[PDB]
Amino acid sequence: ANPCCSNPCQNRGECMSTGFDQYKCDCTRTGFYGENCTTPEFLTRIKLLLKPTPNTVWYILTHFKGVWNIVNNIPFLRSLIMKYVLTSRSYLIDSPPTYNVHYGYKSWEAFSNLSYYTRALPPVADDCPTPMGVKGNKELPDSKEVLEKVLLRREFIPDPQGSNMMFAFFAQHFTHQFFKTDHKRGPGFTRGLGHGVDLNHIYGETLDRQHKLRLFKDGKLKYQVIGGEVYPPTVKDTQVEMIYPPHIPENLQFAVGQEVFGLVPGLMMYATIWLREHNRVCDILKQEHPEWGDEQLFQTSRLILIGETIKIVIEDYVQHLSGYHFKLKFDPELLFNQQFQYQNRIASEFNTLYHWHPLLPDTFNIEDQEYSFKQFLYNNSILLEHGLTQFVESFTRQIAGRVAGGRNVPIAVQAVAKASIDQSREMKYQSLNEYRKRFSLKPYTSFEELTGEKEMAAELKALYSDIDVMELYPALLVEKPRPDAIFGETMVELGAPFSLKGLMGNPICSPQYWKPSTFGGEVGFKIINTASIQSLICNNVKGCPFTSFNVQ
Amino acid sequence: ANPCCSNPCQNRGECMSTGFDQYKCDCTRTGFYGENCTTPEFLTRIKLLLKPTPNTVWYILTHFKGVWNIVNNIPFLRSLIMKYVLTSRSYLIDSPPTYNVHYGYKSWEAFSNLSYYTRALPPVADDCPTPMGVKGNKELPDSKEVLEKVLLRREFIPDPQGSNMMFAFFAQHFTHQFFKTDHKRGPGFTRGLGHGVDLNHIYGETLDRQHKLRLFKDGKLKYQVIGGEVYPPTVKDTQVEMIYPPHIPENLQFAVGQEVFGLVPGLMMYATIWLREHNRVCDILKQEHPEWGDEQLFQTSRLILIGETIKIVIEDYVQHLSGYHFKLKFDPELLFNQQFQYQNRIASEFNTLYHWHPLLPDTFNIEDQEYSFKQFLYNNSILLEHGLTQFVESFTRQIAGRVAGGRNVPIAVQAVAKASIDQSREMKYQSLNEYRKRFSLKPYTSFEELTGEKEMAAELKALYSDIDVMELYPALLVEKPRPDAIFGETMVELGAPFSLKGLMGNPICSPQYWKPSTFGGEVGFKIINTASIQSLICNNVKGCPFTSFNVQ
Ligand SMILES: *[C@@H]1O[C@H](CO)[C@@H](O[C@@H]2O[C@H](CO)[C@@H](O)[C@H](O)[C@H]2NC(C)=O)[C@H](O)[C@H]1NC(C)=O
Ligand SMILES: *[C@@H]1O[C@H](CO)[C@@H](O[C@@H]2O[C@H](CO)[C@@H](O)[C@H](O)[C@H]2NC(C)=O)[C@H](O)[C@H]1NC(C)=O
Ligand SMILES: CCCCCCCCO[C@@H]1O[C@H](CO)[C@@H](O)[C@H](O)[C@H]1O
Ligand SMILES: CCCCCCCCO[C@@H]1O[C@H](CO)[C@@H](O)[C@H](O)[C@H]1O
Ligand SMILES: CCCCCCCCO[C@@H]1O[C@H](CO)[C@@H](O)[C@H](O)[C@H]1O
Ligand SMILES: *[C@@H]1O[C@H](CO)[C@@H](O)[C@H](O)[C@H]1NC(C)=O
Ligand SMILES: *[C@@H]1O[C@H](CO)[C@@H](O)[C@H](O)[C@H]1NC(C)=O
Ligand SMILES: *[C@@H]1O[C@H](CO)[C@@H](O)[C@H](O)[C@H]1NC(C)=O
Ligand SMILES: *[C@@H]1O[C@H](CO)[C@@H](O)[C@H](O)[C@H]1NC(C)=O
Repeated sequence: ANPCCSNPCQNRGECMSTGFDQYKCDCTRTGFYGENCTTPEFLTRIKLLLKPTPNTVWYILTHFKGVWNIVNNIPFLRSLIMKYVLTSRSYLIDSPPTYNVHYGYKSWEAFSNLSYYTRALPPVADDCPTPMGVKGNKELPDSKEVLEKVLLRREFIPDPQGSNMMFAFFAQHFTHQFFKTDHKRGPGFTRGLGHGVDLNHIYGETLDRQHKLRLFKDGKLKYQVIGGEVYPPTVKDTQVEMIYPPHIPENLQFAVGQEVFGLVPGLMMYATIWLREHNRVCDILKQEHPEWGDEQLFQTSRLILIGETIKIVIEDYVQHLSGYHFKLKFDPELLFNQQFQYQNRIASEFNTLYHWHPLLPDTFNIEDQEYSFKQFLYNNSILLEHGLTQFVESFTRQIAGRVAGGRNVPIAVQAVAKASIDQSREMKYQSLNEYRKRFSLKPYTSFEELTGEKEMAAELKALYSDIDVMELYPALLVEKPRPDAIFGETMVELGAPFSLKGLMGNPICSPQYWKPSTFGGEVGFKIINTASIQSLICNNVKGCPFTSFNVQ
Repeated sequence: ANPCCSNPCQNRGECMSTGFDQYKCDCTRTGFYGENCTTPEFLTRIKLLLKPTPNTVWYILTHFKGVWNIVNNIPFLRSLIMKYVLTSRSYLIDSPPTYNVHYGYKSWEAFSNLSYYTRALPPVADDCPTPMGVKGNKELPDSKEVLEKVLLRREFIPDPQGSNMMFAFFAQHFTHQFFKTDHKRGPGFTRGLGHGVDLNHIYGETLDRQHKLRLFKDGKLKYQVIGGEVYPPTVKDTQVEMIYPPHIPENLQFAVGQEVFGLVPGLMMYATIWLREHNRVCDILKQEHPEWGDEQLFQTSRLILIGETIKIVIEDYVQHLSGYHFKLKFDPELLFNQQFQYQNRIASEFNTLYHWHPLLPDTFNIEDQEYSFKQFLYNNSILLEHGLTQFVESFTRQIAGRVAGGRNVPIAVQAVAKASIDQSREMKYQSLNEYRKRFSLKPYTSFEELTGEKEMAAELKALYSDIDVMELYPALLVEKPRPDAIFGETMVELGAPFSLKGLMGNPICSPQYWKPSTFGGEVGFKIINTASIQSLICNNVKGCPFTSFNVQ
């Protein structure tokens, strides 16, 4: 019934009903006008014929290694490039946020209520004839069918970019501070009221949880010593709630910021690393400031670790999966003369695209042993023995799965992968081609153009019938990968704007915060600005083992 | 004890202890360097010699009624001027926010915890030898003494700027939506988690309260008809929490968004007027959108009313107290090519300076009658007896009291005045001159320069002893007023930045929100862009009585 169900407004113009069967497009500040915001203005037609495709820009970024070697060694040139990639990725994101799962129009409820994941595209209205608006059948194809035919793993397909388990667990650990779905309320709801990098997965979301985790001495986090090694404290000791099956012994019920980090030893490994890092920074800050009390030591350390995180995420993590020869750089100052909002709201689609299930291996290989999922889940005794030591060394060695390309979702987590599809439909996501348009990408004209092959393309065409009906999440895992890349075009071009917004939108990146006294002076500032995944491990893991997000 | 107790860093530089008896100033981006950030750079002294005193600018704005008459009638010129007053006032505010009552250093707790008022200047550390840091005696002068000698009203001093009771009650009504002090936690905390103009004083702070105030038909708020007039619903009907003395009859316990608006008929006057305006906009939207449902009518009306409020506050309210001949303008588009953060955190000092108790008259004059405080408080039967039209007419006529100039706080609210002083101290406010320096004002060299006279100055000198120990709140009420103005220099130069940040920081002012379709189309958009306190009253008060913020 809703006349806006067909999504008739193009180029990010907004649709509004004006009658029971009539609509209007608001073309304000789109660069276009006309009934559907499709006829371009003069300056717009100039930009459109000058803006290179994302695949072209990707090509330039991933080739000419010698040229980028010169550029990377020229500070003013490097900063200039990093500035551009920052600003253009940012303008793609609505900030302050607009829609959520219950509001396909701007409202104060949608803006103010921090319990919602925001939304990059409004939901399809409930009174639309089809799930995607007006196209397709009354029901989307059977999600079991999609899952089994084009997503499930026959045999392991390794990432050609060489991502390892250090990367995969880092991705899970890091993003689980802002992907905290409130399952009581629904998939479109979050428990992460910070909506970004606040390290609540280390420090707890609430003050009460934080204080239970605190030592209240020298700014430090509580911990225990097992075999001369430092590990998180137990549930019995701190009384903080953790999720654990009942058969788990008390001495292994480790207590950390995120309640669910006890379920994967890979998570607990990073939880331990960061706990050691915080207490390390406390020691440094106490050395510099003997006059400081516990509270200032703790807070400043936390601000420093927030900095380290953002540093490591941009210059190691995002650097690795980008495949760029250009050396990405964390430098807040690059935005000081730019128009930029120091705020973020985490989008539901950013949650959805991050369901990187095919990253997981068939078995978790730690030195001699090869563990199954059942052996690996809720099992921290694995962590203890092999250690922080062998865990880093082993996870650095083991290859991870390719995400795009199709048919690489491990069978164990098929329930989780089906859930991703079903919840996307529950939240009334628009089609793949809609999101591609929302992010300045050309819509696919066939399933073959999407997959880059024929077998899976034919399978999808039988299921969905029309390419404009194809859903975002399955397309992300079945999309044609870039040449020897882990990802297709859609994943990168959606993920990068969301990610950099989250990273740079942090208050510590704002001019009033980005100065040495915020971090206890030059020494604390230095810890931020020289952070790396390697130094993170080196300072806190015994023996300083080598590490990387890629297989050696 | 603390080496930063004497506030050694000048020009917004940040002090940090580097030992038990050593400090360091972070002079980053201040334009100054050196130990205390006092020796300027080249561009600094240029600007310093080019930037005129606030009194110079105030003089130019409040003179040449004939020249401004031309400027105002030239759209591009007015826009250009308004842009300048907007950008410059805004840059004075820290955004994202920094300190609060418990944190004299940047911390994630201070940033993320919305229950705090923020603070333009950090508190004086608890271990400092004197209340203001280093200067003065161990004890501030007796607040009762300060109160009775330079604050209490002898005889009513009328505002020479002509502010009426429509102004005073609007000021109390409008600001109580973001000055919602949570006295259970302390004076440094707030219940207004939206930290701005969200109209929670009409719609309720929480969702369940909003729903109790809602009719769930045509987007409208619940109401009742008494005589033949529309009034807010009862507590009995809506079951919402209001604050009433136990002797107030059930048919007079009106239910509104703000729980305390039932205690002052002037507040209930505005609550009624805005309730009518919401339901009126619902009728307009429903006419334009017969296809819309209750929820979208409510949300869109709330967005429009948020717009009307900001429009009126800038072009009528702030316009009136500025005294400017230049016609201020509400136009979000002015900031679209400017660096500006669409966010805001209510500052404690903004709350403090906004306690304009001397605005209150000796009696409340409504047509025939003249009511004392005891008769006026809690007495909505007065509002029913006289009606909205008589209220508006009477309050438009009645002059309000002068705020600066000293000795004009009525004896009834002397308890409130003392709490202002007392709570500023509890919250460890820095001295008046520290706040003047914070806001680019020259520090007062003597009590005589502060007051502009001799008697009060002498009393103040015997009480505080040193001018650099003078407190902010009494200084504001005692400060020498501008010629025929309601305020002195400090009130205006502190108040304008906080105010315009709150007004323009609102998300509806952002380019993503500021378009017709946000407000249900061109018709809804016109309601915002043509709003005035006059039109508000004319549309919603029987007979369309004349109104203004100044005595006719
Ligand atoms: C944000 O919105 C959600 C969804 O409307 C609110 O959660 C509802 O709260 C009411 C209480 O008034 C309950 O009756 C509902 O069952 C809740 N629904 C869900 C899905 O949880 C939530 O209260 C809102 N948050 C704020 C701060 O207003
Ligand atoms: C914001 O800060 C206040 C002040 O610390 C927090 O309130 C305290 O909460 C603890 C429990 O965690 C109580 O024991 C204290 O009595 C509270 N103090 C006051 C003054 O209320 C509050 O929890 C914080 N809010 C959030 C959302 O973190
Ligand atoms: C040419 C090498 C430096 C260019 C760095 C560009 C970084 C990514 O830039 C992206 O390009 C996309 C395609 O044009 C656009 O869709 C995005 O808006 C933009 O963020
Ligand atoms: C000259 C008429 C146009 C100028 C309008 C300026 C409106 C108020 O301008 C203010 O002036 C103050 C005094 O310098 C400064 O402290 C503030 O930064 C600035 O906003
Ligand atoms: C109605 C006035 C009540 C408050 C005044 C009580 C405190 C007395 O205070 C005195 O008041 C004198 C008369 O104004 C002044 O001349 C003195 O400067 C002042 O100290
Ligand atoms: C606008 O879009 C609608 C739906 O996509 C279509 O029916 C209509 O013809 C379009 N109008 C123009 C002028 O392109
Ligand atoms: C947990 O790991 C240990 C190895 O340390 C293994 O022996 C044990 O069987 C595992 N637990 C489960 C339930 O599989
Ligand atoms: C810096 O400030 C402190 C305290 O205000 C003062 O004692 C000191 O002399 C100042 N030093 C300089 C170089 O101005
Ligand atoms: C309230 O005002 C009415 C006038 O309408 C008056 O009759 C009544 O006495 C007042 N009540 C109090 C408690 O002053």
